[PDB]
Amino acid sequence: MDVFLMIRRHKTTIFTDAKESSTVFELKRIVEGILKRPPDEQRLYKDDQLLDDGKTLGECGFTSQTARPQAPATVGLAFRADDTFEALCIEPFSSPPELPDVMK
Amino acid sequence: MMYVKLISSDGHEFIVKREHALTSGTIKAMLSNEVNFREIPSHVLSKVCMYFTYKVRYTNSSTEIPEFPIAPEIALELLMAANFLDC
Amino acid sequence: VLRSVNSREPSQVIFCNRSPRVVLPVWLNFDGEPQPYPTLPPGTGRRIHSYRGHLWLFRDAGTHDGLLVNQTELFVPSLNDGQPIFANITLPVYTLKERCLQVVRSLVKPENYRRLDIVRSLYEDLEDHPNVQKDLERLTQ
Ligand SMILES: Cc1ncsc1-c1ccc(CNC(=O)[C@@H]2C[C@@H](O)CN2C(=O)CC(C)(C)C)cc1
Repeated sequence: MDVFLMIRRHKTTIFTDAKESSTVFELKRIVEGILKRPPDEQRLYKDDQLLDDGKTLGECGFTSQTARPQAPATVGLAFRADDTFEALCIEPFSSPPELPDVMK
Repeated sequence: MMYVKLISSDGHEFIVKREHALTSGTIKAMLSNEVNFREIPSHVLSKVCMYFTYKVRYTNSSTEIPEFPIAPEIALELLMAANFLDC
Repeated sequence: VLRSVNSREPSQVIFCNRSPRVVLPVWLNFDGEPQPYPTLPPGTGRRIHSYRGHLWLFRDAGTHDGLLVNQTELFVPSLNDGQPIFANITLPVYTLKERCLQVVRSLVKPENYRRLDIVRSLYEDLEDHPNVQKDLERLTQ
């Protein structure tokens, strides 16, 4: 089963899909091809929770119910500067304007 | 070149599969590996990217298609973006 | 031109609504006039009596948005080995623009399309809402 994801760090968002049976490490390889940082310099998160490399995406809570094309699940991403990992930190998207009176 | 970068008006960088982006005639033309959108904010561009995924997944599919959701608060701007990007 | 054929040969059909819309079935009569039929709630089915060569299409009952039936626009009942013909009614993959137009129309009264801060061509797109006539004067073209 395909799961549909947004991998997010700071102001970067990667839209991609993966198999529910694929691993967290395998997702880091995907990220490596795109952002050119190796898996050992990456941490992936679900919400505040650090994910283990060997776990499947399904075991980390990414399923067809929660990770749909039109509403993908978010995976947090943090890089290691050199010695230490940065704190997980996702800039929110912009706020929509107030509903015009005619729509309210 | 598997991926392209779509940059919102507020600086958010959206990385999507090139073939997903190329479904917009406008984006194809702007590429022909990064595109800046001075008028499209991130809360609209994120949804645009979700639409790509939705379209590619459900086009020419015997499965039951779910509704593509749009919150009222983004509907106007998303409409303007969809008109511009032609889709 | 687009009209049911008067075959008088019965054909049983299951209208199966696999969409989240309330569905309006429309039969094209022998003169090609659209006849509305009773609506189907989301996820419901009805076994109905129709005829071979009769023409149907399916709409959102509230908005007249176009729907698909077995992946196409028109459905024609065919010969039944005893069993009914399945008519699978689904949402199309709307363009993002059409989907946005749908949502804006559901929130804004037609009087006030003109008060929206948008280019003239988008007012025209809102006002030109889905309509069986235009679709028939198109399918028949
Ligand atoms: C119960 C129901 N719900 C959604 S549609 C529906 C339904 C469907 C069919 C019928 C009875 N069948 C008819 O009216 C058929 C359908 C179409 O082929 C035209 N028709 C006719 O009998 C020809 C006619 C209308 C007598 C000239 C009654 C109700």
